[PDB]
Amino acid sequence: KYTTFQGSQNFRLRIVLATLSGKPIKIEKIRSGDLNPGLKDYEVSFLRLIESVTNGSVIEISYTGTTVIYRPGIIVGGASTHICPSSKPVGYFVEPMLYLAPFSKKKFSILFKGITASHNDAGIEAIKWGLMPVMEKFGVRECALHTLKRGSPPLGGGEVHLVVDSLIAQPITMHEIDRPIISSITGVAYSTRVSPSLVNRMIDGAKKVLKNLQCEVNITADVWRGENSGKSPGWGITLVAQSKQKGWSYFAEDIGDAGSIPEELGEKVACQLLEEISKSAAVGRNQLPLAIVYMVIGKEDIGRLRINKEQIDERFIILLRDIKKIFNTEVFLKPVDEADNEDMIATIKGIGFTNTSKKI
Amino acid sequence: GLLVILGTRNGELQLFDLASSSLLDTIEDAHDAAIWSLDLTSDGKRLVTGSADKTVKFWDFKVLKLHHDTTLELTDDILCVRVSPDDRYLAISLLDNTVKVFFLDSMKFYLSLYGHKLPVLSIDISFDSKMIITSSADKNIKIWGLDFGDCHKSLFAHQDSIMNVKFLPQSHNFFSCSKDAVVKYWDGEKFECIQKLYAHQSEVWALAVATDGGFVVSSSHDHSIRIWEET
Amino acid sequence: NIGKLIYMDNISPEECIRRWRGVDLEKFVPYFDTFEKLAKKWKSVDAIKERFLTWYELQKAKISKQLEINNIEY
RNA sequence: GGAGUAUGGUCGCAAGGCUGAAACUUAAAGGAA
Repeated sequence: KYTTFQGSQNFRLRIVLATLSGKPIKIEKIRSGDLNPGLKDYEVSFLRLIESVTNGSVIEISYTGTTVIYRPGIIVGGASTHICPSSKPVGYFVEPMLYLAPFSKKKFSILFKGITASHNDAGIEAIKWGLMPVMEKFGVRECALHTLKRGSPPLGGGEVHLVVDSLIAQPITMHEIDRPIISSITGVAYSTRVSPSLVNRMIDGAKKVLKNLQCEVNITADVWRGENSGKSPGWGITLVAQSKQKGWSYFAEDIGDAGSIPEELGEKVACQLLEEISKSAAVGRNQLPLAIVYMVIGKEDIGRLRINKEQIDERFIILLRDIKKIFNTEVFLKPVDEADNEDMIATIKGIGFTNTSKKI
Repeated sequence: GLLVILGTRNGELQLFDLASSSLLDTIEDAHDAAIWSLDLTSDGKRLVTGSADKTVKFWDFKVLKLHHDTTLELTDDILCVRVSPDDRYLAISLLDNTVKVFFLDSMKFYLSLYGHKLPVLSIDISFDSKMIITSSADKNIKIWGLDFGDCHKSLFAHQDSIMNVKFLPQSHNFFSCSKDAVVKYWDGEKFECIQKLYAHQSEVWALAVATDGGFVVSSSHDHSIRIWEET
Repeated sequence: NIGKLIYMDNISPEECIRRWRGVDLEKFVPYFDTFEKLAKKWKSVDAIKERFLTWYELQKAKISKQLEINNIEY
């Protein structure tokens, strides 16, 4: 109740950074200018998720629903099943827990049930290939994310299974001052309850764009059928460029629309891949808040990360103004010496962070 | 203007006008082989014709004469082509077990269908473009959902082979006509045989539905036109 | 500098980039442009073509090299 | 050193539900009975 944040912006981020710090926060004036003011249903549902993994946390909601009090407890975890509400997909809930994964008292074996994709939030292949390889660079080795049943809007009925077994004391101090050289472009193109000829026609949109590029273009066609293909039909593609040298991955994704052209969507995401790569340096714009945090909660040491100014938006600063209000860590930014590009090195002294909860 | 448009096994598209004598204008050599389909848009300025020449040609109702905008080069023996009453979707049956639904404005090949084992003899879609019905000679009706290109339910009926199916413009309730001399009435939501007609006893070749009233017009092989008024 | 323009709180992040050139985090996919604007931009890949193609003292060197990389940084 | 047995380890192999089976219970036909 001592750190106060205004507004519902980056709400699941602010619960994370209070939980790792152990500094109590109070987020007031959440959506106060609405005809239905206060929290949404899923933001309440997400607060049930933090309670299930942390014993001792106290969560208080005022009766106008706009003021949320959270004194964090320690990360216990264990194995449980969270029900995801049908407003937001399961990827709205997998993404905060990877910040909490390597530090729990026990193994995270968390079962998610609900819709498994949307326009905004991360698909399953966005996490299995975009976020988990960022995890391994910081020293989270035995980390995984299994798919049991795949869902799709509007009914979903899909299931993923987050399993994290590496329980490390801190993320290691990363030094990446080199733009990684892309070796191959991989990808996953999935579809549920619909014609299997879409997926090859999705890839034909993707291989049409990339024929001027000389790197390997391989998209694993993942055609789902049967009971483990979820209730409602739909499809999507996720494309991943990779670097053979250090394992850095860049990605972009989208799903199918109510009446979309599968030739266009296979062409669109490959454009959104190369647009993301053109703004990138050693991360993506959607992988950067996972790595900014891991330099902060890494041990008491200077890390380095070569990032680009195109990544630096209004959204990136609000990330660095949520850290300074919690961890009080200035992120020093120095220019690189390469005169062809405007890369900057993000250097962070990590706050000295441990595992409170792990037994010895 | 009470204007009438017809198609032949000759590759030609001749029209009939009721206030005048029989012929005003004839297209000749529209195709080489037999045409099999003819669909009307909401306006009427363009018709779509499907032929055994592996070609689909649009025909421009110039004011009153006909010319073509584009031709469609295909690979199969085209049987029925239908345009959406929402003027968005243009479905095409082929010789293969395939239905290709095209976008109206730029012909982008929106959709393809599989798994039917016999060629499609008539295609319907709804007033609001939600359900596709592609009845074929493989003794069944496969009701395709138009949103995502999947089916909702397949339906074995009409012992011999199913020639013509048309809809009701009010709701998802449709008819079925076939060579085994039975006309049936169905739900697009319950998917059940509501009312089953036996009356005219030879092969049912044709079917048409009143656009507001609901009387049912069927044809036989043995020369009977039956009109089914709805009580 | 960008950093002393960041860590002030009187500046809006809209103004921060306008000071640097001269959005909610809840959605995961960052803001792109339209596929109309991107497909015409990404006809050629020639802009992005630059990016393609004892145990003890060893482990003690993991500390010693980690020391003076603080020092040249500070 | 060979023979033999056991083997909660590591790696590979495999299963069942008539096929036809498209997501839908779906034809012609075949298989078994």
